[PDB]
Amino acid sequence: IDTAAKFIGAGAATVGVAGSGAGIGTVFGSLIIGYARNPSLKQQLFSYAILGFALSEAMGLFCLMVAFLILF
Amino acid sequence: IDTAAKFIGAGAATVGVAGSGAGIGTVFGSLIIGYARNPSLKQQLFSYAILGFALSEAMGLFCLMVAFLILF
Amino acid sequence: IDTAAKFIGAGAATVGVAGSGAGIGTVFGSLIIGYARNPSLKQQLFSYAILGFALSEAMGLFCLMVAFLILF
Amino acid sequence: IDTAAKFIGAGAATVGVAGSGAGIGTVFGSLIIGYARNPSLKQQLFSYAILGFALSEAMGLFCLMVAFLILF
Amino acid sequence: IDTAAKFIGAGAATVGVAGSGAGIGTVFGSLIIGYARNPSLKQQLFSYAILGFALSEAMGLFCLMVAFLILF
Amino acid sequence: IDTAAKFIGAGAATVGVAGSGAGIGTVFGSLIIGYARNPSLKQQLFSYAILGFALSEAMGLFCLMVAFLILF
Amino acid sequence: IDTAAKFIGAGAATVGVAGSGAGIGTVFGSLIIGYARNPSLKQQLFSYAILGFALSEAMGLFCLMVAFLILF
Amino acid sequence: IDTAAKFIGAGAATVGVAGSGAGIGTVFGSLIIGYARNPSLKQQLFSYAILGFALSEAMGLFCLMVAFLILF
Amino acid sequence: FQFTGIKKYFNSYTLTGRMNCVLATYGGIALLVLYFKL
Amino acid sequence: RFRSVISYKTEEKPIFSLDTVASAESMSIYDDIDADVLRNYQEYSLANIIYYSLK
Amino acid sequence: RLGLIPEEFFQFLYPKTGVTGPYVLGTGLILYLLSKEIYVITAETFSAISTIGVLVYIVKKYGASIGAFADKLNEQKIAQLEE
Amino acid sequence: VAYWRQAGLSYIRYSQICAKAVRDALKAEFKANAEKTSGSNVKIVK
Amino acid sequence: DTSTWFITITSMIMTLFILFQLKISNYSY
Amino acid sequence: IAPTMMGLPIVTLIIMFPSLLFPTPKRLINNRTISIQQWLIQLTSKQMMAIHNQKGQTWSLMLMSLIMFIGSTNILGLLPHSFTPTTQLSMNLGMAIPLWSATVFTGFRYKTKTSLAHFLPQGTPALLIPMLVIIETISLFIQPVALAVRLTANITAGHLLIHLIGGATLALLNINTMTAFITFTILILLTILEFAVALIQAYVFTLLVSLYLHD
Amino acid sequence: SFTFASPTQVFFNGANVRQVDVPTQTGAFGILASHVPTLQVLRPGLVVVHAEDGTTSKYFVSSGSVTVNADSSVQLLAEEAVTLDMLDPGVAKANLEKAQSELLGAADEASRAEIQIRIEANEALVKAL
Amino acid sequence: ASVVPLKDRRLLEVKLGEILMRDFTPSGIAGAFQRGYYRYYNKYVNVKKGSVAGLSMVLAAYVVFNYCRSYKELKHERLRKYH
Repeated sequence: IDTAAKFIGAGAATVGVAGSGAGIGTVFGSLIIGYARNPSLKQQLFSYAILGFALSEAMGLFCLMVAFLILF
Repeated sequence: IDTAAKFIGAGAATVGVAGSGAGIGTVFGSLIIGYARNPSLKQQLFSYAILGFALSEAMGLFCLMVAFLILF
Repeated sequence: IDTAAKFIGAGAATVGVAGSGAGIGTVFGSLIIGYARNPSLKQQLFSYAILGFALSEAMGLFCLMVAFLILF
Repeated sequence: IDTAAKFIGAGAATVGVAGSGAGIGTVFGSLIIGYARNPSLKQQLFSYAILGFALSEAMGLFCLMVAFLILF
Repeated sequence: IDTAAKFIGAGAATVGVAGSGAGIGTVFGSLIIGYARNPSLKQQLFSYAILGFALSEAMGLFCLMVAFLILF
Repeated sequence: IDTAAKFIGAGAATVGVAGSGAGIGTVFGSLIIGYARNPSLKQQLFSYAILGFALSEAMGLFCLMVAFLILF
Repeated sequence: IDTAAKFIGAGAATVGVAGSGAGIGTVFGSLIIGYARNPSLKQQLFSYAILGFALSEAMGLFCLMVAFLILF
Repeated sequence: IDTAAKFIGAGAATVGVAGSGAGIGTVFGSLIIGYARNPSLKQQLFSYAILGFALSEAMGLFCLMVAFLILF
Repeated sequence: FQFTGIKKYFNSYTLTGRMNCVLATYGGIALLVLYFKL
Repeated sequence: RFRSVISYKTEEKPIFSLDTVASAESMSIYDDIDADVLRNYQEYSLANIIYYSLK
Repeated sequence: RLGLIPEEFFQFLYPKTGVTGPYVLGTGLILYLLSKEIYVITAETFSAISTIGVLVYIVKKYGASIGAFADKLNEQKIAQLEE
Repeated sequence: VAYWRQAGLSYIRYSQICAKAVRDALKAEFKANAEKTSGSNVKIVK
Repeated sequence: DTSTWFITITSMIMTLFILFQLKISNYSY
Repeated sequence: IAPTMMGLPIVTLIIMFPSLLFPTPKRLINNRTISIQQWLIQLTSKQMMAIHNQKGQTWSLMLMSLIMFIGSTNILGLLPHSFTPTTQLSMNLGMAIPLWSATVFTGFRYKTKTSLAHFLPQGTPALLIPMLVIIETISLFIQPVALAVRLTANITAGHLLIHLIGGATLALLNINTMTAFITFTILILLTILEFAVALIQAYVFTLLVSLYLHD
Repeated sequence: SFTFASPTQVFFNGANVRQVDVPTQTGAFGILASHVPTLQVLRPGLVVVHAEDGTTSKYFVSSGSVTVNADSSVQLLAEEAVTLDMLDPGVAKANLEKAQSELLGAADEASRAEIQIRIEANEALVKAL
Repeated sequence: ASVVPLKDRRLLEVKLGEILMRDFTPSGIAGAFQRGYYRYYNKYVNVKKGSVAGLSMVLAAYVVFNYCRSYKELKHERLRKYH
């Protein structure tokens, strides 16, 4: 039953990565439109995209770590 | 009961793949609207669009793999 | 009791298509505005829209395939 | 127990149609800005808007079909 | 026991109808943008916004009808 | 167990508030971008945002009412 | 078991605040692009951005309050 | 049975992390298009982008505090 | 004598169109798997 | 400037050909100003005023 | 509408009293429909598609089909005729 | 910014090219008006 | 209700495809 | 509590029926009922042939038959007791696989090396190349199942919703105002259910896009 | 209040057409007698002027400026604006195909961009004609 | 046998939705289906536009055939005749 609880919690906890994926998609798409507007691509346009992608990945990884803690 | 929890956790875990679809739709629509302004599809525009699509799909399939590991 | 678990897991796995609907809505909505801005729809402006629909609906059908596998 | 599983699985599965509602809202909203930028309503501006509404409604009903199967 | 199942399903089902709330929000926001660009309330902008809101609320009320079927 | 089912259903039904928050954020953000786009904010522009809030948050309050009814 | 039901209901009701986060992110992003388009900074732009943030976070706080009420 | 409830409650409350990721992705993405529109990036543009990201992350961590509290 | 009406189209597009053998193989394998379940 | 068959006026008209001087408080109300679009518009306006002065 | 209905009712009453025709079969169709509803026809899921779909088709025919006939005759035929 | 702009082509050159394309698009019946509009009289002193 | 078997449903469609393409080949603009 | 039944009658007669709905006269002037069919065929053929503009336009004369057949079969299902052949997964499964296989094998018949090179989106980051390749090949293998399901599921769901709301109306012996409102909802849904033609357009257009991409 | 005129000919001066579509450099825009004030650079294309009365007008224009102020006064300035009838569709297709042929001839990036302007103008001309 | 069905189909086509085709074209123009939408015995079908009588007859025949097929599964409500 306790292992059953761990399984159901891990299944429920890992869904938080979906928002990270949506944010990553939004970040890359807004980078696309920004480069479309202005060609300063090698400038901080790519740096801000990397910054957003890294933070979204960090949030998803924190959700993954919560899921791991539930599993273990 | 443990297999029951494995089933329910696998069912709840694959929900995280939803964010991948929303992110991919967002990034591709943003590619559309960006190309609407700058006719430079054969450029870093489509490259970064593919990059974002790949990142979102990879996140979704990572969540799917977590769900499969829960199932098995 | 395993049949009940399969039922609830398939029900939960079905909800992972919401991201697919959000993505398809977003990509086609950006398609309409992209055509409105630039009347060159017959081009990549619509080809990439179709491609984004194809690559974004994949998550929803993947999640429903997982739901069917859980159910059966 | 099995009937309880049917009810809970259906209640979960029907929640996946919310993403399709968000998608139809997004595309029909983008319709209005496309029309505002270009007064060509009877054209592909509305044609592809209807196409996207149909596609997202398909993504939603093809989800709720699973709930219908679960209930019966 | 089945009454408990109906309660749980009604709790889960009604969320899908509320997810359509974001759809009408996007519709009204795009209406804001369109009216900001070309201010004409009697124009097809308001009609399109009403149609989009009606479709999103129809999706929500169809999910609510599924919830009622769960209740009855 | 009936009280337990009502508790879990009310907790599940409270998820619908998430759609209301996203819709309110979207409508207010589009109000912001419209005001930045044109100085006709004090005109029907602001009233449209007010109506969008009074509709999306109305749907959210409807979901909250459903949660309360399930709770009691 | 009633305490278990209250715990799981509170866990479920906690989801309804994610939409508040999405809404505040969207409204702040809007504020960003509006300030980018319009140099007007401390005018109705920023005040209405703060108003939208307050409204969305208040809806999320009410959802969390309902979660606490279920918890206690 | 309470310890069994701990894991499922923690998993259910972890879903709110997704909204924070979506919000941070949106705000950072708008910063990209904002900087694209106006090269005054290091100004209140980036300042308010950081503000919105911080507020979204604060909302997400506030949500996850519920999971950390219920788990212990 | 309806064959000659579309005889040119038949071998014109079935060079890859007439790969319904793959469909038949998939259907037969699925039926065998289900009969094993049956 | 031509005023009549017998009367003319030597008129001076300022030209704000610089992109930065084109942007002002009024350009906030004007939409889609950007930088390049306003620059091209200013160049075309310079051509137009040259043509009008020539006529 | 209502006035036309009274006129049609009076005309039917005049035919009903006598003949004025070769055994009008409309009453036969009505009686056959009544018998079918009584015994054979089952009123299950009828309002789902039997009524709704037929009503939509009726709206289409009494509506845009009048213009569709024009779009066929006065557009398709005359174009090739002129060619 | 486009393929022509930020690549060595002034917007005046863009206008000249599109105007010449429009003038060439005109038929020979209206070519006299296009020639009239076309101004090559001004030369350069340096 | 749920689709099973899948034997003769997928076989008549090829014949109907032949019939439809033969019929529409006669159609011309 | 009425169990939905997408039963299996003698399929051949039902499936062949839509073919008889389109007569093809051998006359210079048609019968003002085939004429509209001819005009619709030409109008749709122009849209389908606009994108291709290649030697693959020979496929268009069969894709027109495909779209006509799918539309006729799905539009006839809106009748009271009509059994949609496309409701069953069997025939749509037997349609999706052969046509996708035809597209990929036509791509592999001519310029085969470049056809397989379509997996490369002209470069893209090399650090994620294996991930992109596996993603795109899994999507390509998904495509036939996606094409079949995106037709079968919603074609069945339209009838399912019609049956559910109709049973609700029939069982609603309560206040007649609610019954009238639900009947209005039924008619609105059936008007929306007439958009199954848009599903035909989506299916055939996706097939055309795939064929054009691979040929 | 529509002010449409070429450097040589005048089309509309203060006309209450209330509806004008312009081929802008960034895309297409529609005037609705209340459109947000903005400055728009014209692109090779056609200006379809929609008067307040049901009748409309179609003029193919060269590059220029679309100046719509806060008021309804719109000063549309097109360098070479003519009606579609004065143009030749056959010469249009011939110029388009010749320009496509010569697109690769100009090795210079600026010169190839100029020929791209030429092909874009000819494509807009073909679509208009 | 099948020759008789083919002749019946040709006769139905000529009656509704109908060189030598000039006679067939005039027959279609006359529209015997348009005159009687419910055959000569009755007056007309409910739809009264578009000369769609023949298509309506075909669809009605298909509907009644499918109803005959589906009558096996469905069951009545009361043994007594319905109201």
